[PDB]
Amino acid sequence: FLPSAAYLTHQQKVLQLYKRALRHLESRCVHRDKYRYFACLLRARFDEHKNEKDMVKATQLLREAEKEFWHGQHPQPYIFPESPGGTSYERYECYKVPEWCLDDWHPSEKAMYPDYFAKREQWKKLRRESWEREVKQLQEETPVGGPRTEALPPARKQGDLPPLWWHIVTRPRERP
Amino acid sequence: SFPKYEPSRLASLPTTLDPAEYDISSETRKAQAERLAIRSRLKREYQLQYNDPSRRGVVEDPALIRWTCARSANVYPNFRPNTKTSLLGALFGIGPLIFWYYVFKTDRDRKEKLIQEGKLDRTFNISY
Amino acid sequence: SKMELPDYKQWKIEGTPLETVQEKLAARGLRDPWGRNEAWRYMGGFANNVSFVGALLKGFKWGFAAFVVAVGA
Amino acid sequence: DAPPLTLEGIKDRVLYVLKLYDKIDPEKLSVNSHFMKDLGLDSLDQVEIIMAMEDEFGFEIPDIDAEKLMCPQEIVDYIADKKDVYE
Amino acid sequence: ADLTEYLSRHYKAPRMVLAAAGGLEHRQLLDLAQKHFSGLSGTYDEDAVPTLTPCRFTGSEIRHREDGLPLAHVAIAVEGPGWANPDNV
Repeated sequence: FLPSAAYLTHQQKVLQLYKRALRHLESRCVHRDKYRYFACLLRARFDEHKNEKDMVKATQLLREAEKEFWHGQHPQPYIFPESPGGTSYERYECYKVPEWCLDDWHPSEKAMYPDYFAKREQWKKLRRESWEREVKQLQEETPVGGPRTEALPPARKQGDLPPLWWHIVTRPRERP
Repeated sequence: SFPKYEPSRLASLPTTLDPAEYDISSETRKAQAERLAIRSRLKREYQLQYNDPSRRGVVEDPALIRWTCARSANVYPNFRPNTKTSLLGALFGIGPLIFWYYVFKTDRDRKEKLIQEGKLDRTFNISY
Repeated sequence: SKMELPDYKQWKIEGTPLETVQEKLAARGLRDPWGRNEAWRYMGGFANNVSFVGALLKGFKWGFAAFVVAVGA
Repeated sequence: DAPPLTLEGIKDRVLYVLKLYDKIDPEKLSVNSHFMKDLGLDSLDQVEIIMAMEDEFGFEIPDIDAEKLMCPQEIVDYIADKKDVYE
Repeated sequence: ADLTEYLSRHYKAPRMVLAAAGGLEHRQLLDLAQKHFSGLSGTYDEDAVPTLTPCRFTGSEIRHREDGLPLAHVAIAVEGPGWANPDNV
């Protein structure tokens, strides 16, 4: 379930397992030195049969690895206080105001902050000035009869902005 | 080393120990390709009708509309009175009602007969 | 905005649990750790942060002096 | 709780923890390097590096990205995305 | 197309064995296998790896009554122990 391709692969699947087991081993293991010991031990256990030219025995060892992992996880895996699941999970979302607002203000406060609204207005003219031709031509131009991907090409043509960028650029600053 | 994680209606089966994810036939590759294609086209339509600088109103999803019209107005059509429908209807609609009815008859006949004897604690029971 | 970068090749790890666990993993025959990271956790104003009953027995430094003075009171 | 991060500063901190790592050299340690071409180290210790950045700065990066950093400049760019680095 | 899929998904290099028995040295066999089997396979069609499933032994009877036959065949069977256990032997 991922934007790039239809699956992870074998490689990244093993990799995510290694990240999870190392993270759980943090969450199991305090004092950081025995942590470092057991981390090198775990790396050696993956080093034992890294170089199988076989594939089916490798993926079977992957499944038996997942069994001994899920038997040995932690009750509180150590989630960082910025991640979803974690302590924050858009903690300061109280002030994550989208910027389609701030133009519906009374012109007294548009007189209170003048230069900002002048440059914001030329931003919106930058948006609309290159909205129709380049962006919609680049979208209906390149792909197959079905799109069949979730990436999108840049604006390498000559000049102006890559397509469909407004709600990517204009976001909250994640600590206001 | 582990009793292989019996599932439930509550405990979700996680991503790892499926074990159907490791029997990748070509049909699962075909299905994942087409499913990514469907998600690609829907995000394309949505993003183009999401980033229009002239678009004042809301994007007006037919998915939410279709779910709501299925949920409320498309119940009564369609229907047929089956044995399962009629059985569960008269069970979960009439059962608790008639049960609570008999137990309030029983409590009320107790209290009426008991204060008809006069030996109740209504020595001062004014706030009736 | 300045930080002046307290720099590398200074840690030089030697901090006794990390050095001895590289000893034990050396006898194990792996000898490939992450390395000289945590010496800022194992020296400086660190490095024998006091044992637990020391924080409890920390009291009578100024304490017994005041207690003997009040005994004399 | 906000000391300001800056681009020179984040460059220095990331290169400090790469230089502290063992099996590379302080000679051929470039900003525009590769974890695949010229340092030649494997994917495994590459994700050990990703673990070092997550454990220093205090936040996960997802595995949609840990496939595809593979150079220190894009590491600095990606914490510049997560932190939105201007004062 | 299904034939080509089966050929593609199961005629793969690591699972299979070339073995010789007779009056011939291993170097000759290794060199000839090097000169011919260098270049069959080693990678799957987007990692569609066939993998074993340890199935379940049911226990039942199917009886095919067909009386116009001279003799009757019975097969009775129970669980198989497996391979690596010595209960095999």
